[PDB]
Amino acid sequence: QVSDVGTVIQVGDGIARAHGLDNVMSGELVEFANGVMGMALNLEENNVGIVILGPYTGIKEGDEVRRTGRIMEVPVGEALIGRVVNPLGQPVDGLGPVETTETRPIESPAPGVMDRRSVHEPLQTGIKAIDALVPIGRGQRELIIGDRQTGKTSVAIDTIINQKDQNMISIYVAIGQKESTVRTVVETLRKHGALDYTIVVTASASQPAPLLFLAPYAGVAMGEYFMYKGKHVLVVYDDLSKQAAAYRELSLLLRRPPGREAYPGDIFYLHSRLLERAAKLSDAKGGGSLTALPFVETQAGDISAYIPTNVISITDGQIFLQSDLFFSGVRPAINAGLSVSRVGGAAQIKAMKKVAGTLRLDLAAYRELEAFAQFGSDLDKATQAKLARGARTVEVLKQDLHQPIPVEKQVLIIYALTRGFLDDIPVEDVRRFEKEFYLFLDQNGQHLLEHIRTTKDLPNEDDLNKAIEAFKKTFVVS
Amino acid sequence: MTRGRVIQVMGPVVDVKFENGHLPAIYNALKIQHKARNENEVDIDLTLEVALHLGDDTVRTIAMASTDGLIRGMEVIDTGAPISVPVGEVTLGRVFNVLGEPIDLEGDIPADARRDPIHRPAPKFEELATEVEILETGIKVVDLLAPYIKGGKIGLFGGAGVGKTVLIQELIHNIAQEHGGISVFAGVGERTREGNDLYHEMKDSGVISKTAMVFGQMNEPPGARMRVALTGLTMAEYFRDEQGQDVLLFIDNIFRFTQAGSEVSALLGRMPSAVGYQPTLATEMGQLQERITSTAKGSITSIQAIYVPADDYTDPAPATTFSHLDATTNLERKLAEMGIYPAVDPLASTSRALAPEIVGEEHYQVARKVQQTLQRYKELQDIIAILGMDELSDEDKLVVHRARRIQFFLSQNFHVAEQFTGQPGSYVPVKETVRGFKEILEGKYDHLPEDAFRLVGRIEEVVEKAKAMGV
Amino acid sequence: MTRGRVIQVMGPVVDVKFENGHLPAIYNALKIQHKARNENEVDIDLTLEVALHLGDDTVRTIAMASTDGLIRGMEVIDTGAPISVPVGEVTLGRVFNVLGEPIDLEGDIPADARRDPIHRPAPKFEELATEVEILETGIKVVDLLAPYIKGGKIGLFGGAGVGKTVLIQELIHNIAQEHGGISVFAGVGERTREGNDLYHEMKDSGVISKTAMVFGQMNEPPGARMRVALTGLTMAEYFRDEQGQDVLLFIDNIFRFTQAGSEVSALLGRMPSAVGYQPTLATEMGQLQERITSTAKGSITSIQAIYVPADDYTDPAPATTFSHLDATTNLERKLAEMGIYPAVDPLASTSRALAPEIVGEEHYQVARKVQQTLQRYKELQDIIAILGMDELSDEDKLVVHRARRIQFFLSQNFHVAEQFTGQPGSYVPVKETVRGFKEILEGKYDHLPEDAFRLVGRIEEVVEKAKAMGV
Ligand SMILES: Nc1ncnc2c1ncn2[C@@H]1O[C@H](COP(=O)(O)OP(=O)(O)OP(=O)(O)O)[C@@H](O)[C@H]1O
Ligand SMILES: Nc1ncnc2c1ncn2[C@@H]1O[C@H](COP(=O)(O)OP(=O)(O)OP(=O)(O)O)[C@@H](O)[C@H]1O
Ligand SMILES: Nc1ncnc2c1ncn2[C@@H]1O[C@H](COP(=O)(O)OP(=O)(O)OP(=O)(O)O)[C@@H](O)[C@H]1O
Ligand SMILES: [Mg+2]
Ligand SMILES: [Mg+2]
Ligand SMILES: [Mg+2]
Repeated sequence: QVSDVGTVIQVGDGIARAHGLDNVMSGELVEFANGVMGMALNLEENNVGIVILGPYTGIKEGDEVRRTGRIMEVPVGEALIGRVVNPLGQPVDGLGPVETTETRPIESPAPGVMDRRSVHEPLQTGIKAIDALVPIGRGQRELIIGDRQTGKTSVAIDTIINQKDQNMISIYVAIGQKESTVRTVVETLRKHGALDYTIVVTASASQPAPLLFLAPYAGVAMGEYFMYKGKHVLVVYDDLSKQAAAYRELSLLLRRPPGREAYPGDIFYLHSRLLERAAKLSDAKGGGSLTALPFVETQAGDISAYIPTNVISITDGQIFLQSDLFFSGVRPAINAGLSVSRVGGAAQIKAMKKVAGTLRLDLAAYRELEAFAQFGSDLDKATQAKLARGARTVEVLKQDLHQPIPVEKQVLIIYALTRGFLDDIPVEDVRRFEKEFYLFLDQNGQHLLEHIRTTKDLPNEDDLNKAIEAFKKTFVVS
Repeated sequence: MTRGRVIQVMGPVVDVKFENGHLPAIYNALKIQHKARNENEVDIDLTLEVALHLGDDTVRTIAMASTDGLIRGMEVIDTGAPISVPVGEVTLGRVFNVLGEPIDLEGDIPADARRDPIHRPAPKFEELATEVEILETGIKVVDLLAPYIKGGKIGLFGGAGVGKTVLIQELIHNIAQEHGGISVFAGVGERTREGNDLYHEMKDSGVISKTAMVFGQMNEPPGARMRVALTGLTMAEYFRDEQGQDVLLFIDNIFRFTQAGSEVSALLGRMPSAVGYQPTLATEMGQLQERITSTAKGSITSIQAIYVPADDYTDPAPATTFSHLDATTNLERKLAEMGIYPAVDPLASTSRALAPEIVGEEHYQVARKVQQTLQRYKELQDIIAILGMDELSDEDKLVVHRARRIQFFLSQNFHVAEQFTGQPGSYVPVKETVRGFKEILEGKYDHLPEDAFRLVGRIEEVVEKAKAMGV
Repeated sequence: MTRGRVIQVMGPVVDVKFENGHLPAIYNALKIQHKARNENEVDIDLTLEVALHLGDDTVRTIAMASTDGLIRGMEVIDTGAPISVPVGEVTLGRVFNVLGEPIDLEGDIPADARRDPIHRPAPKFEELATEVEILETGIKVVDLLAPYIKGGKIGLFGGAGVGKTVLIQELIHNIAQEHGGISVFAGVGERTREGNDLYHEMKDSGVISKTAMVFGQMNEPPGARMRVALTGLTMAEYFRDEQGQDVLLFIDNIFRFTQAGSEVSALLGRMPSAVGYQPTLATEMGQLQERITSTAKGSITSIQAIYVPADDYTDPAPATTFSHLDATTNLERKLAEMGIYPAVDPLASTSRALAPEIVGEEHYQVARKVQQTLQRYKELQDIIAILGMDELSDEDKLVVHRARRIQFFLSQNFHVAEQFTGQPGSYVPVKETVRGFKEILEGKYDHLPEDAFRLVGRIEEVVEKAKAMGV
């Protein structure tokens, strides 16, 4: 057994310099004398810059670096379902080794222009506000952006849980979190049964910066394996800002000149390369899809920041969560004026498209009109009706944690709201009205639910109006 | 015959050493065509472009694709010329990458086809044309306040999510179907989803037989993003010069050219500029933009979408871009948050064509009156938000009353906006929109509710939509 | 042989050259012991910690004390192991420095005692425990709006002179004297006067018999300020692991550790980060915070006071430490200047234990209602700032009326604060807090003056002092 070998010059902070390795390859895996792996990033004239993918305490100057002959690769396969793994593919749950016989490059080209198909099928998150105002389709990438403690992780957990019956593999990537928080998330998923089809990749805060930098790429590489076999995959990047910070740390350690806020020049290219690999494949490519939900954390609600601006410029849409909305009682705290989906309409069931085609612009106009007319006297009856309708819609859109709602019931409640049947109901009672309306449909409106679930269009309005009137007669206003 | 070898690889920047007296010229293209000798290597087919001469027979280059797999000492071939792409009727109906290689799976271009170099000097002072003519677009705000010029340069400014892409698509739908000439689209640094959607829409509409498309997108390395615009530009220049055709040039996002140029300046070894941009920002932007002009042999009218980072119009890239345009459309997300689309700023938008002798005295006066009314309205909001409308005078109350209706009537429903609005689009002529705004200024429809003007088209549709509310 | 020589001395950073093939590993401890050979030298007894391998058989280290008097060529000894400090029953009731040497004048520790290395990896994923249990503190705002978690990590943010130390002392008085387990106090870069006061307080109260203290205060060099926290942490880890006991861990200021790291970073040869911090700010803090956790063997609950520089909550050091905490309380200078003395921000403070299944349905509802009223008052404060309360509607006036009384009732008189204001402190059960806040929300005490709600404990004292004043 023979291999090209080098010698170590410098060691420190997870960065190593090596002399030799003349035939080393750009991006090739290398291993040290103690078994710790590395990745070659800088190929200078006389030395190689290696980033250490593990504990660098046992590496000393003069040690030997050995080539592997392989581009950065991660294991893939069905054996990863239900497991929590390192970004390199090693399990960390203590349930034994994973039996994967296949691997994929961590850097691969995105599907081309002719390889894609327009997003045309919905992804049901189980949240009324998202499903109505900011639709998400399979193959779409939607950004979730907001301050800390606003529900960003809760939205992703609910979305992953809602895929229990729908045929979709879920991948949850956690970057820079506490292992206790990751374990809590895994326990919630196991409790709700989502762990039977979910892969979770963890890179905690104690891990070196390269693991945090490589975790999203490992996740998308694992997802692509199922995507190119015709399956549908959902990938969640729980924090892209921490990955960006880790990449900045690596770049500064490798003596690369800094730019704005000490970030490197290709901080935008990093995220663009990561996010362009999610797509809806054409029928000639298999028809599979991969949808991504990247996360961005703002500081005091500042959106003009570098990383938030860069990520917003890439994704197909963003969902805004605001602390003032969160504390005002409306949860989820989705800002209808700022949130938008570029694939809206095409990513909705026909009934939902009928009932909520205008609701987002309606809420934006209502928010504009509430600020105006606050100082005045709400004199005009038209303004006095618009405000009333807006209040009902806002109170209807509220939802509780871990309480998914089927799309057939969502379209029914949106129809009842938007057709004017809630105009004679006070604002304080519409939540209980909806709660009782769901039971009324479960007891007496099974045929409407079956019709919506089978044919994606609404039933005849006469029967629906009759059922709504019957429920209204039964209902009593408190 | 001469060859070089790779001596250093730093991300997208590669250094090549040549023999003495055989250095390649700047902007020349280089080829690496390594075949894997054994199982420890991978096959490589990569193109490089010469950028600097470092001395000691060493050349610094920028790669056009991913540099993964490169090994120090790989043999490099010099082609002796810059990047060359096919030109002519061959490009019509085809989709190309930055290198001029088709990506539509329709077949390869014959090797004997004519190919033109990517880089060339700009047209001279004598050969330029300056005659101004109105281009009708069918959009009310554009036709009223900032008319577009045939053969001129039009730029659309805006932040993220304000409607630049939708406006580009609507302009394509309104113009390219009836233009009669050739059109070229340059997908510089944007979404592959958007590119595929546009390609399929043009294929279904039949315009595809009259247009050529070149795409370099977000996933591409900086070199492709900073040379795809020049590829599309030379494809359009062939038609402008050799055949004298009228050419529509659409650029998906011209800010990505600047961003890609800035991503590699530090690796090229240049000291940073004010906001982290490259020192050669204005020089590169001018060298690119000055080639897009109308001459005596032919005319090119170009519509470009320009990204504004963080909604800051004082950013150096838009600030330098502003001076290169004849007509300017500004999109502000304040109008987008309020549900008004296309959300064109009625004041910041300017055009060289808004003159009494160019557009007409009545049109000029009605546009100026609309601008004056909106400017007066903008000042009243600050005191209204505190002291209420009740404290305003009778004149200012009427000013607000008419200004809100004017601002709401500035909205429109686009054909491509069906996915977002349900209702279909409309096409409003300039005479009709001028007449409608004149009526609203005169105050004929003060009794109508303000909501009746939202995304309506003409005032006839306003008064008909009012009937639905019982007014 | 394993003996080095001093090459460079740059403040707290010293470079040592060793023989080929005998370099010490990273985090190893080096010793310098020198006797003055003549009148132009001084005696030296200094310890160093290996940080980087610079190449050419040279090692860059960080000193744990002052480097004045070092001469190039001094002999350096390598101990072959990282810093080791004594652990076990021997450390109870003693005070130590960064090196684990007692400083309480009660004698040394026998050389045969067990001692553990300072640096170790964090516990694995499969060893952690994720149970959530409420820890009652007796403070109204903490118990209501952000309950503390038994076995979790709690952080107290605040600027200079806002109340972090007073809150630490109040929590110690309320919890530590009854906890039953082992308590560890690890000051980091704080006042030596405060350390002496706390030592005497514990000695007089008798809780000193079951606590260990480690001190690296503001007078000390950056290496000691960096490693004192790790010394205290390993002392706590011994009790957590080898005996499975519940451990209280108090860190006086964890921001000083990152501040000392940033001070050291520049001399080590690293390029500065965004705000001049070290580029390794996140990893260094993470590999410290991940060791402070509860496992299956035992639980560690830690209360850490975090300094906010220049009252900028967006500063990188405060910004990166939120993700490591289960419950946080944010202190605000505006609230302390109005006399609200616990100064806890009622909207910024968050906790994972505020869930209906953990604290109870009525607790959750009362907390949510209080937060909603406070948010509405915060929104209205802009209008009251300019034009007062006269133009508010009848609803907004009632919101302000309730919110002011709620905000004043969130104040409490502390036992520790008895030295500043002569009044005695109070301890309020969470059930009484919930009942009082529900009564205030219901409007039972709208007629009482708002100044009767300040610095009281149970809701009965509000009525008592309102009766004492005019009513
Ligand atoms: N719809 C909801 N109704 C009630 N509580 C909710 C809802 N959504 C989220 N929460 C609560 O809000 C808190 C914050 O949620 P979460 O931790 O998911 O937010 P985050 O933005 O991911 O936070 P972090 O910044 O800590 O990562 C949690 O206590 C969660 O239970
Ligand atoms: N005229 C319009 N009618 C209806 N909806 C519109 C209109 N213009 C924009 N929108 C909405 O706003 C979104 C803006 O997306 P768009 O792709 O146009 O943004 P952009 O400003 O070009 O940004 P970027 O290219 O930087 O992502 C659309 O997806 C749509 O939801
Ligand atoms: N509960 C309280 N009651 C009365 N006064 C208080 C209270 N808490 C704090 N103070 C006042 O605030 C002052 C500063 O408090 P403290 O020493 O706890 O602040 P700190 O946040 O630790 O500040 P530093 O950065 O100086 O250490 C005290 O001397 C006292 O005057
Ligand atoms: Mg979270
Ligand atoms: Mg766009
Ligand atoms: Mg203090």
